[PDB]
Amino acid sequence: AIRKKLVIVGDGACGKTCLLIVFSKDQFPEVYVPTVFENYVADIEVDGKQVELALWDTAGQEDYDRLRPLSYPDTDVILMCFSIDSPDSLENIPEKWTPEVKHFCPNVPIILVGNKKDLRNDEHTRRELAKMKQEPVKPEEGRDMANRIGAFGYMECSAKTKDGVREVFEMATRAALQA
Amino acid sequence: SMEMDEKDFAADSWSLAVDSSFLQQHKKEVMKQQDVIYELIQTELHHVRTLKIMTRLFRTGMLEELHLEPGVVQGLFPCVDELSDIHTRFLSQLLERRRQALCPGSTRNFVIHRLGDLLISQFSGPSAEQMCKTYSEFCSRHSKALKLYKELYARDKRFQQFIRKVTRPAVLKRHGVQECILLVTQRITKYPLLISRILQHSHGIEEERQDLTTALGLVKELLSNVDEGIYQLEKGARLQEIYNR
Ligand SMILES: Cc1nsc(N2C[C@@H](C)O[C@@H](C)C2)n1
Repeated sequence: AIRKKLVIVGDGACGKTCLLIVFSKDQFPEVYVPTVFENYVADIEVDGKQVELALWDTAGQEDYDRLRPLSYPDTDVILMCFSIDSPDSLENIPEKWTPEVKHFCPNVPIILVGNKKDLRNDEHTRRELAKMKQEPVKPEEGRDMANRIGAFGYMECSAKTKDGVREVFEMATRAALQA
Repeated sequence: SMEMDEKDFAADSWSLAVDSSFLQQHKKEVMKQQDVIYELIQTELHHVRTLKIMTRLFRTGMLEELHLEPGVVQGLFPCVDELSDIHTRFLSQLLERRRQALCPGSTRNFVIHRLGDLLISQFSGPSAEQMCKTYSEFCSRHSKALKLYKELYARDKRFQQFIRKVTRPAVLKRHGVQECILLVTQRITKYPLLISRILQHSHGIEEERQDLTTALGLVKELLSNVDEGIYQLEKGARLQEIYNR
């Protein structure tokens, strides 16, 4: 098994911590959802190749521009997250997160991930966003942003229901293995 | 970690750690507050354990088995004794607050109602000045430590054998040298997230809400000071590269 490193980046409201927790336990916690994620090394076999995939969160580092980049050395794949219930989190992808990741992780594949996809058809979410003249992010808006920023690909998931979570980390492993 | 504390924090939450007959005596809001305080203490116990792996397993093992050039072990593990002293002392205070709160006849049933004052004390005065000085130094030496490790692992056979030997056990899976360094750098930025969530469930006693609000502000002041005090050191960087920053 070869060792690879994954780092997830995105705004504070993007759901990155929850995504790492649900993947690492293969379960949305039934009793207590942790506030923070330390690290984890997942054993993943993708397309016949065994990898030890180290997982890291940047939650808590969003306001600290000299501490945050210490998370990036030797990263092999980036998950760049936004929440589908927050068009504001998608707006910050090309102007802030993308230039930073391209600077500190040159040539590292980026997978743009739309989190909380279960909220796209949630009535409370649609009512709340309508007050700010907004609506949940459409799949084509996510794909277009991923295309514009030079992402390796675009994927969606729901940490709440686990749908799409395994597929995101298996694809991240395949991207990390590419030359 | 020692077995007594590992067992006390083995459960995924405070609600699963205490006896169910004790849990049922509390309101939902108290259970929510206690679950987050339990996560702050549990993650602090694990952070002190990361520092013990760095000092005892790695640093001391390299001094006792290998023939590294002087200053190499300090370069790999900058400030580790100072970091261990800071966090072992803080963990001791958190565990003593829990122990005093235990019901007589129990080693697991407790409620911590006054965490705010302990956090204000940790994040103010000389202990905050020592945390700021130590993390500004450690985080500025983080890149240099990772590069020194990579160079030694690629070029020194006895160093490679030592690392592969002590990191082979499954309990070290998440704790290689580079992983320990980043776990330590990331610890300080977990505190605001945990404190804000404890504060969300601490409105019942106004003095507690005010104390956690003060502690959250002190923690963010410490983080801002550390972040402004960092500049990565680089082996071989010339003075001209530094003064042209
Ligand atoms: C947090 C931070 N510290 S330095 C830096 N950048 C370097 C600059 C040349 O480009 C930008 C895109 C990213 N970003």
